[PDB]
Amino acid sequence: TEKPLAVRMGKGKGNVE
Amino acid sequence: INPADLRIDVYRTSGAGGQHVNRTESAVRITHIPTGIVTQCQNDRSQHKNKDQAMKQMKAKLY
Amino acid sequence: FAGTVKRWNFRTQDATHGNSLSHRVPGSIGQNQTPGKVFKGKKMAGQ
Amino acid sequence: STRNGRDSEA
Amino acid sequence: ARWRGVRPTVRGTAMNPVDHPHGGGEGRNFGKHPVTPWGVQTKGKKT
RNA sequence: CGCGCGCAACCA
RNA sequence: GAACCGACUAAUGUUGAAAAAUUAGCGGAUGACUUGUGGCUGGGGGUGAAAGGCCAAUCAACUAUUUAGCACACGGCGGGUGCUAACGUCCGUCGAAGAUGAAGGAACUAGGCAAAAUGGUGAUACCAGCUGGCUGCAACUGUUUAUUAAAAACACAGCACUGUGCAAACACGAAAGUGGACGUAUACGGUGUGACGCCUGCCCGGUGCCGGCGGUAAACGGCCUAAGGUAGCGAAAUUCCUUGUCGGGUAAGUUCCGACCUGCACGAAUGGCGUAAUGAUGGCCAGGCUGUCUCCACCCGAGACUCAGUGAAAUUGAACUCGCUGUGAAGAUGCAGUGUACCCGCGGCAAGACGGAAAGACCCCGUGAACCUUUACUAUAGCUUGACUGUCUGGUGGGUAGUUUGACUGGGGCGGUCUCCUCCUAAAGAGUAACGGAGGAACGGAUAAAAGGUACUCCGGGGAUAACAGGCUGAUACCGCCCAAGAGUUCAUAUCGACGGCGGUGUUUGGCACCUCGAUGUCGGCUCAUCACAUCCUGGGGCUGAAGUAGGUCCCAAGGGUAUGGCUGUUCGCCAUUUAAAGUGGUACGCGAGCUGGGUUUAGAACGUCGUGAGACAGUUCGGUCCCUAUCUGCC
Ligand SMILES: [Mg+2]
Ligand SMILES: [Mg+2]
Ligand SMILES: [Mg+2]
Ligand SMILES: [Mg+2]
Ligand SMILES: [Mg+2]
Ligand SMILES: [Mg+2]
Ligand SMILES: [Mg+2]
Ligand SMILES: [Mg+2]
Ligand SMILES: [Mg+2]
Ligand SMILES: [Mg+2]
Ligand SMILES: [Mg+2]
Ligand SMILES: [Mg+2]
Ligand SMILES: [Mg+2]
Ligand SMILES: [Mg+2]
Ligand SMILES: [Mg+2]
Ligand SMILES: [Mg+2]
Ligand SMILES: [Mg+2]
Ligand SMILES: [Mg+2]
Ligand SMILES: [Mg+2]
Ligand SMILES: [Mg+2]
Ligand SMILES: [Mg+2]
Ligand SMILES: [Mg+2]
Ligand SMILES: [Mg+2]
Ligand SMILES: [Mg+2]
Ligand SMILES: [Mg+2]
Ligand SMILES: [Mg+2]
Ligand SMILES: [Mg+2]
Ligand SMILES: [Mg+2]
Ligand SMILES: [Mg+2]
Ligand SMILES: [Mg+2]
Ligand SMILES: [Mg+2]
Ligand SMILES: [Mg+2]
Ligand SMILES: [Mg+2]
Ligand SMILES: [Mg+2]
Repeated sequence: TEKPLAVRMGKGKGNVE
Repeated sequence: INPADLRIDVYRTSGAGGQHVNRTESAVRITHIPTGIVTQCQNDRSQHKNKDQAMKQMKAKLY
Repeated sequence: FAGTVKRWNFRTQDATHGNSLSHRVPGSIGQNQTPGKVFKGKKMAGQ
Repeated sequence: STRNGRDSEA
Repeated sequence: ARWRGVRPTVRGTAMNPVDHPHGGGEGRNFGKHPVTPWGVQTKGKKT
């Protein structure tokens, strides 16, 4: 699981790979 | 497509309407060296999106 | 006592074009905070 | 997007 | 024909919103029904 | 890639 | 073209000679001129050829909490989130690398800014048009933001709609009354448009308005629907993509001109398209001219400098006021380590003293403030309706007023959320957070009753909280290296090298919010640089898929060197022509108490667009004040 690039810290957990 | 075949150049967006955009290297360009063809994108304000967009554009051009 | 343009062959700033009170001056002499000093043996006016 | 903010207590 | 007596006539839309009901806008805006400078409907409205 | 192909995508 | 009136450019001046001037130029100069004296108009008021202009240097007059300003911080261990990143955030618990050690003649520049030149009559001094070509916009002369905006903005003649029958409509007036107008529909008011020429298409469903369900768009508007954009025009003041494509122009042209039409998002009186003349109007090209520049040199005066007289000012915790590297509330004269340095002037320069000048204007915050806004709410003047000018009464009523417009939020906005239930997070009692992971059924209720805009803004605060730079971090980025499937005729490793792996750098885009909101000025250009080496050239090597020539690649090497132009504000890039090469980076993306101000980032204005509107737009377009006499360090 990774957060998308240039995205701030909050607003839920990222997406899986 | 092979990623080494082309290169990616980043630079500053024209018409820099503020202290942030004055500095940031959000504007992008891909040169596909053997074909010689060029594409660029400064539509977005994040560099990452821009790069992707211009890559797509490049691909389209190649096609 | 020679100025930078005579002594060190410094390029004069624009003789016109808005340039104010700054025609034959040495321009900048250093950087910013980092060195925070003028380096020794800087090319300046005198003799 | 976040759609998980809910929780009860006991 | 300013000799005749009549001074210049500033259009409401040219004015600021504080001056005339038509006044105000960035560029040329007029999303108002045409009224006198005292807010009375100008086209059609009888007396 | 947000919200409904459309809209939004901002302030320095 | 003088006086006079103005105020487009310029340099100076910016503790001035001046609380907006100076010299040089510049516009109008028989008029919509200018001026003297006196009078009138008064503050939500005037006045305004309209800029929110001007009205005496003054002018938009744990829990609960509409609650988050009981902010915690780090280290350990158990976690969530993040990248098993962060001096991050939210809970529980006590191999091998880095940055201080004359001739030329626009080649200038954003731009020929400034100069130079032209100059008279039919010219020796002073005096005294630069000219021409293409084009946008506005017809024109005028007016405008006194003091950063003179314009494409306003006005304008003209055109149209509409009201108005005279005790006129309308306006100022609690009223009388006055203006309109001593006028009377060929007149007057309001609204839009804006000379002139050719014109001005369709839609009445919506919101108005008019008539009594109809009508009306030169009403506000729009072009399966109310109708689907007509003529004209079209990458345009509008075209994002885009520096569109082609042509012209040029050695080279992001600009310009002509076409094309793919009109993101032209379009017909919030006029469309032409348009002679006019413009301190915008863009482009040419001739002339020139120190604009190549690249400055000399001279003449005024300061600067020395003496004599007088004699300020901002600033200032105290100073016995060095460099570096580190450290540190995270960029050090003061701390550690270290190097260097006799004491003291003067003339200079301006890199630092997050220098001085303004309790930041940007951002957020405040149950601040103002104005403006509208179909936000509540009123209300006025207008209108009736019942008995008055009282009551319905309607209408941003004309005017008082207000309103939530919080959470890895700054705010936008999106999402707000109450209750179940699970996990939760670390074997209970509890236990996050815009954590999964699911289900403004919820301690500010009022009975409430949207917005502000770049015209304002105040109080905040580095509690953003944009710049620093810091931590290194996902991304860049630079290596490992493995070797293959490509390379054959042959992995001359050159490449997939699928994967491991680093380094701080170097892009980021994350964080630690530094500063009692101001740390922002891109680019210029002037000055300085350091790194991951070296572009020159130097020395190895290997070569190295005959030579010429290369490719790798190692060593930072001593020196490392382009002028066209286009664009640009960095970048493209092109032209060079060059031995036209290095890549750090240095507050070096350098504004050194310069510029073209871009951006106020107030004017316009277009496209969105909004009913005020206004707004990481859309565009024209215009738009850059202060500081140096105490200390530093340096000459
Ligand atoms: Mg400086
Ligand atoms: Mg106006
Ligand atoms: Mg009003
Ligand atoms: Mg205004
Ligand atoms: Mg005044
Ligand atoms: Mg509290
Ligand atoms: Mg707390
Ligand atoms: Mg912390
Ligand atoms: Mg040049
Ligand atoms: Mg240019
Ligand atoms: Mg000139
Ligand atoms: Mg002259
Ligand atoms: Mg044009
Ligand atoms: Mg004036
Ligand atoms: Mg002014
Ligand atoms: Mg002016
Ligand atoms: Mg019409
Ligand atoms: Mg054209
Ligand atoms: Mg119309
Ligand atoms: Mg004129
Ligand atoms: Mg000469
Ligand atoms: Mg703090
Ligand atoms: Mg130091
Ligand atoms: Mg230090
Ligand atoms: Mg200061
Ligand atoms: Mg403050
Ligand atoms: Mg809030
Ligand atoms: Mg438990
Ligand atoms: Mg902070
Ligand atoms: Mg914190
Ligand atoms: Mg700066
Ligand atoms: Mg080396
Ligand atoms: Mg500017
Ligand atoms: Mg404006």
